[PDB]
Amino acid sequence: TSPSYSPTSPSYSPTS
Amino acid sequence: MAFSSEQFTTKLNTLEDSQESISSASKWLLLQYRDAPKVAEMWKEYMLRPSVNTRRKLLGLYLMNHVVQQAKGQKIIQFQDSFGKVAAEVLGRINQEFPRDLKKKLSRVVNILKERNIFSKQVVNDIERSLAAALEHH
Repeated sequence: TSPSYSPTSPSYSPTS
Repeated sequence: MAFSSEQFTTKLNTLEDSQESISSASKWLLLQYRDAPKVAEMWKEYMLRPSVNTRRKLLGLYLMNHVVQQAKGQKIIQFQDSFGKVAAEVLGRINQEFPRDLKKKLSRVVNILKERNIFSKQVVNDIERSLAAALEHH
């Protein structure tokens, strides 16, 4: 699927 | 087994230009944390092949982005390093086959990674000067 996307929005410190 | 030839490639032949399959495939790689340097060498070779077009490189470009981000987050330093080690040359070559529009998109992803400090600022300068050399002008 191809939903909306902006590379500054996704995880970076989501969990240890 | 969890590993087989071109498993990475056949993955990118199934990914789309968005976080749906991209993040899903990233989490697979983030579970291959043991094998991070192995999958990293397959990643560079995959996109280094011209047997695949700029579209294929663009998928793997987004895939790398979310993989290195998650690795930076938790503790999978092996992945952000294993991709960071090749990123300078690799991304530097993407700029040599991408149209100016995809080069701008790639540049943004690279900037967003730099701002998130995903790679070491040293490795960042490797990627920067490489993409700078790949501006095709000086």
